[PDB]
Amino acid sequence: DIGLWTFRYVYNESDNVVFSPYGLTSALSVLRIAAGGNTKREIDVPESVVEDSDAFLALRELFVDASVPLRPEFTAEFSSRFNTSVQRVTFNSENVKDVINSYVKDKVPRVLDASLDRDTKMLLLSSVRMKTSWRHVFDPSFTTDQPFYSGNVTYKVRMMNKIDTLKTETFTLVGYSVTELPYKRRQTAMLLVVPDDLGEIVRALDLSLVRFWIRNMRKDVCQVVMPKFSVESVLDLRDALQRLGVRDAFDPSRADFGQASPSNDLYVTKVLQTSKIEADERGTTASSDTAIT
Amino acid sequence: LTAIVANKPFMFLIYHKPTTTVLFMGTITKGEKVIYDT
Repeated sequence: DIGLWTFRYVYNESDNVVFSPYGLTSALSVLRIAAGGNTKREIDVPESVVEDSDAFLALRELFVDASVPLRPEFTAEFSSRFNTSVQRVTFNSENVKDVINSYVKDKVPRVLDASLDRDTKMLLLSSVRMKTSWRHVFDPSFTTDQPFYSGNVTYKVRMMNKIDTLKTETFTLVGYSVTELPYKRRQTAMLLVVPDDLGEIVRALDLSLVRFWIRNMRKDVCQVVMPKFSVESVLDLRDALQRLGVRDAFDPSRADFGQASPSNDLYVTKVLQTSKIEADERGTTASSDTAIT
Repeated sequence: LTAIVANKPFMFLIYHKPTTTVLFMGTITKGEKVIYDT
């Protein structure tokens, strides 16, 4: 829902964008254990997110500055629900980054200096990782340079090519197909959507449409010709989340995080996500870290 | 035979089948090396 509806505000006509709706949703779900009143209500998110440890590794940590008083029932509630304890940290010192990166591995995304100010009093961090082969891999020796038509500009991409039997179907509103490429686990899979107008697909995407796709795709023998790709995206989601109704969390006057803190001085300034996806003949490697303030 | 050719801007969704949860998404509108022709 909010996670999936956020993509329409980061989608780019002129660029390659990758995003993790799950990573956003998981972060907001933690943020919700700290909120109360209207602020919590606007964080409209499942209270429990799915987790499956073979299909993808997911991680959730909260770094609160050691000055900040936390209600003991919040850290108890936090620890009991996410099998992890709030990490008290000093957000002004110089090795705070070192402490936090040195903490995430074991159990390192240092592309988070974008998100640490010196007045930062909390860091809510959601990490998503997936590395999995295709069920039926492509053969690299048949991958060839082929053209890619973006409006009137044309590119030379490394295009993969295989024959495989997969679920597929055509659809309208504005003509496109959807094809399911299963990974070797077979609980995760890639839906590939090839349209005559991408921006129209973006403005329509939602979970109903996705389940519709899954019901109406039919097995068939296919030729799949698709590029290898590697994309990294650093996204600022504050504007999108506000447009999706999450407003109180950002407003210092109105932000109720009183379930976490008797301070009444904890609010969200930034929501940042850096994601990277890599697809090639052998499978897919995907990564996403969402940082709230 | 049925031919799927992603040689124009497209969308991908990486989702968890048991729970129908979208893990990753992206749109791909461009390559790196620009090409010209006659």
